Amino acid sequence: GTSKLKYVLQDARFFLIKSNNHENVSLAKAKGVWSTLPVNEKKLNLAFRSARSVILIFSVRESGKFQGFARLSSESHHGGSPIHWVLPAGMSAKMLGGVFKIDWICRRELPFTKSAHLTNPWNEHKPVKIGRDGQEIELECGTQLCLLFPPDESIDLYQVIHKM
Repeated sequence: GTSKLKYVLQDARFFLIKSNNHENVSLAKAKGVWSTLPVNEKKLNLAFRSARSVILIFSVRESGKFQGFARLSSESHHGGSPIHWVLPAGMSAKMLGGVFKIDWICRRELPFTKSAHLTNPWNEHKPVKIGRDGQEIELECGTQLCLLFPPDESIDLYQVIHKM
């Protein structure tokens, strides 16, 4: 049912995440962590302190799909165990230094073909699949986008609902 999921998403903020490789999304799905560039890191930290939930919606560049979505459980943190990200060509470990803990809500794919009817009012009403890394998604558009994902039987919402 969607009651639990709609409760998680009430008054949520939503951010598109674009990763240049599948391998970092695989790592993030197993371990429940994410790191991003400093501009977006500052944005997500601000959003985490202000919003009831902050949802990251993941899409790998050129995949034609979203790979899932997750909810911040902490602000970024430096000085923890070093995540062994596969670093893109022009990026260093210090640039992905801040580590957010995330709880995945869905780790299944959603093709762009199934979200073609949704447009993001905060990105000039372009289809929600269009956007740069960190593009914030307006509340109703991001809620509907999250509801399009199929149910993930590997996920238990209880842990998220409990720490809210």
